[PDB]
Amino acid sequence: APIPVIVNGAAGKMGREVVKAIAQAPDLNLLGAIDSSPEHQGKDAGELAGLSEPLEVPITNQLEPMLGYVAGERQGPPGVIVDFTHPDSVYDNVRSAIAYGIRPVVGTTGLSPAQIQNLADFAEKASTGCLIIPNFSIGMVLLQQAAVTASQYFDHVEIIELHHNQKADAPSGTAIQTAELLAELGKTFNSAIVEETEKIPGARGSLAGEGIRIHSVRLPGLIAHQEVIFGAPGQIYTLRHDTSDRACYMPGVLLAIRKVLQLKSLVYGLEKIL
Ligand SMILES: [Mg+2]
Repeated sequence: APIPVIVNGAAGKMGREVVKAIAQAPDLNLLGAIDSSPEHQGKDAGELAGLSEPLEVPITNQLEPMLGYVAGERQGPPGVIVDFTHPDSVYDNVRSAIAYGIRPVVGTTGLSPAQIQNLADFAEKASTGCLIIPNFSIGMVLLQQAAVTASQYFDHVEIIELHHNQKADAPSGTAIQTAELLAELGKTFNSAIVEETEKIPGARGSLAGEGIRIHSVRLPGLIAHQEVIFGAPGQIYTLRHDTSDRACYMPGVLLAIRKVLQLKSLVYGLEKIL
């Protein structure tokens, strides 16, 4: 009895992909594809995202009809909506799904902490599960969980993060998220056993909460990589995540879709279901 899944933002880039992966997944069944683009309207969702025989689903553009349709007891699992929609509409699409009882799986792009607070409230009151997901890559999130665990027994830790050299911001978003997570415990790391001298400014990286250091490397040849290094006497423990090309959200997306069924309220971060 596979899961019935709506994909909002269906004709979009990540959207097209997710449609593809749901087709390949037997325990997941696409009931409906939605997009704003008038140019993509009639087409079949499967065919459109590039595969062989077209499914039986056209790329319509009205949400509630499809929601109501889904929340009509299928006899199988509760229904899921995966959103990949422009920032404008994300809050309202999500809220609209929650209202109908349909579980949202959606990234944080387009959503402010205050809005998430509000969606949290709608979900608790609705007792409808919802996943807000800052990072979709499994490896990153296992790394994050593993680091959080380890931080309770190690007092010393540094983060090294390496990206392609076209990348403007430093440190990256993810290295900082990872630092917040570690620092949420209210434990201070890296307490000095010596007064340091910076012979050259910048050598020790940036300071990011509860004494944690982040170092940022930029070179061509890299894509996205992150390494967390925990130290103790006689001992080093290193968690690394490397990205090979930028289409590895998928297992996370599908994992979100499966795991949200277990939820009666909103959860921030995938590292919490895992
Ligand atoms: Mg980033």
